[PDB]
Amino acid sequence: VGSLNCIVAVSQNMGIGKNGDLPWPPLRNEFRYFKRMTTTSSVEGKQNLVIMGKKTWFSIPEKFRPLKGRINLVLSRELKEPPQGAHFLSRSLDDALKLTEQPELANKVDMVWIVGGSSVYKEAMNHPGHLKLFVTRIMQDFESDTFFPEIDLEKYKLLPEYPGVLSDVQEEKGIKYKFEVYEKND
Ligand SMILES: COc1cc(Cc2cnc(N)nc2N)cc(OC)c1OC
Ligand SMILES: COc1cc(Cc2cnc(N)nc2N)cc(OC)c1OC
Repeated sequence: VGSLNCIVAVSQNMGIGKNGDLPWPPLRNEFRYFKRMTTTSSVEGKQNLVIMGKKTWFSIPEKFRPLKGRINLVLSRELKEPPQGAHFLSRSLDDALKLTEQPELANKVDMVWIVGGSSVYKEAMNHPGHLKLFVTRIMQDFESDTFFPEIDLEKYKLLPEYPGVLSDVQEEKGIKYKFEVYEKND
């Protein structure tokens, strides 16, 4: 199995959702970046795995569920089988990463992308090991009810650039944003 990553878009007041919807108007090119990063696999004959909580799965419009060309795993203790359209279910992030060693996935999965929600990001960000965070900074405040956890800059280093990631300021629908990549190894 390859690298462990989180990917998120976040407003200036740390918002990542409002009642299960985007806090901001849809940004087409920002979503195209999410699809490219999460879908593109370095290794022949493997796909990347996306891991998400239950409320993040059901936030996705039905037409975009499952994320095509990626293996889709949902975290839940209440569900007893994967939701309609999903491929795998685990009770926790720790269990999911353990599954990734088992015979039905060990040779199938390249990179692992954690796509939400807040408590799933917090557990991944606070566990030891090598982890990257791909953070889109949406450069204004938007009303939110769910937030990204604190990034401890002691341990996460902001990289000076990264291949396939634009380093300058972007703008769609009058909203400025920029892409960043953070790396820890502890
Ligand atoms: C959980 O699935 C998706 C989540 C998002 C939100 C999102 C949007 N942008 C970035 N950089 N990260 C994110 N996590 C965007 C997506 O597609 C554009 C998803 O596929 C359906
Ligand atoms: C999956 O890509 C997403 C797109 C949108 C806005 C949106 C965009 N297009 C359509 N057809 N329906 C929508 N609700 C909203 C989303 O979440 C609320 C998405 O998932 C993160």
